[PDB]
Amino acid sequence: KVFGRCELAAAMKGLDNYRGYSLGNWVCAAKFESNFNTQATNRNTDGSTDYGILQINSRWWCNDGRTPGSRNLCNIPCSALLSSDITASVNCAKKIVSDGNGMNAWVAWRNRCKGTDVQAWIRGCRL
Ligand SMILES: CC(=O)N[C@@H]1[C@@H](O)[C@H](O[C@@H]2O[C@H](CO)[C@@H](O[C@@H]3O[C@H](CO)[C@@H](O)[C@H](O)[C@H]3NC(C)=O)[C@H](O)[C@H]2NC(C)=O)[C@@H](CO)O[C@H]1O
Repeated sequence: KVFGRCELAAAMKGLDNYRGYSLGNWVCAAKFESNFNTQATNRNTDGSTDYGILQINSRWWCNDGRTPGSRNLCNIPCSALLSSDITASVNCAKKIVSDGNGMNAWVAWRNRCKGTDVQAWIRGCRL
């Protein structure tokens, strides 16, 4: 499913201020990571693949059966992250952001959202 900006903001309300990260941060990250598409996938040079709305990596967070010697920290099949229901992605993201590096785990966030006015991403949305 391809979400709308305000539609996604409402769907990710459980991430608002999670670990000190305001909602605009998550919406900004989703936009630049997947362009709001739950079905987005991208293969990486190391052989791992990124899945879904938040482009969660198979080397650490989920199992896709083709990333040898990887971890499955969120204990889920990577395909579960492609669902129109973003719950699985939201739940796994919470573990990721708690792992020590915060939102820096998302390269697009680090490069395009960090230090910008992320509040603009939820402008006009009735939350
Ligand atoms: C959204 C997404 O999938 N992002 C991926 C990143 O998670 C990944 O970064 C690597 O992540 C692991 C797990 O969080 C990092 O290891 C952790 O490092 C912290 C140090 O602050 C430590 O406290 C944790 O114990 C340790 N986790 C465990 C379970 O061992 C690791 O530092 C990250 N590596 C890099 C190079 O930053 C990157 C790299 O695979 O990919 C993103 O797609």
